[PDB]
Amino acid sequence: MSSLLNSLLPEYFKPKTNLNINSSRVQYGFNARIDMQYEDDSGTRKGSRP
Amino acid sequence: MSSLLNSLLPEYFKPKTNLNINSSRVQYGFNARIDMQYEDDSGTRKGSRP
Amino acid sequence: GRFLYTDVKYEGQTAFLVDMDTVKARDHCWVSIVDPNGTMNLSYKMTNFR
Repeated sequence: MSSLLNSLLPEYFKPKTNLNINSSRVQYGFNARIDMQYEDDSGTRKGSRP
Repeated sequence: MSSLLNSLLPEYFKPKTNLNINSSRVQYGFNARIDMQYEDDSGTRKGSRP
Repeated sequence: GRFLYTDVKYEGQTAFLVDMDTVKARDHCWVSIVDPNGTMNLSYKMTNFR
């Protein structure tokens, strides 16, 4: 059931036709950007994981 | 014709009186900041050339 | 890069003694602090998936 399992993939990702698998192990993920903002009794601190 | 050739220079640049040229070669340019934003079928990526 | 409660590896009830002196610094952004004080607030945003 193609239309069922095709819906599970995320909206941003649309994969191409071919895939040359040449191993018994494949990592899959995404490269996201995190913008953290910290606050406590001592004070405030702002950072960013690129 | 000073007023004609003076108009060709960019609005931000106003040069000073003297210039001690001590060579047969001079580079001239500007240091700009580029804020690129990329989008394709795989996803989005945001960078910045400082 | 996340923490699940099942990493404790003990079903049931317990109390934890956290070692605050031996807090190593593996990956440090500008947000990263070693000494928390009072009520800790962390607000993060995830953007630019690829």
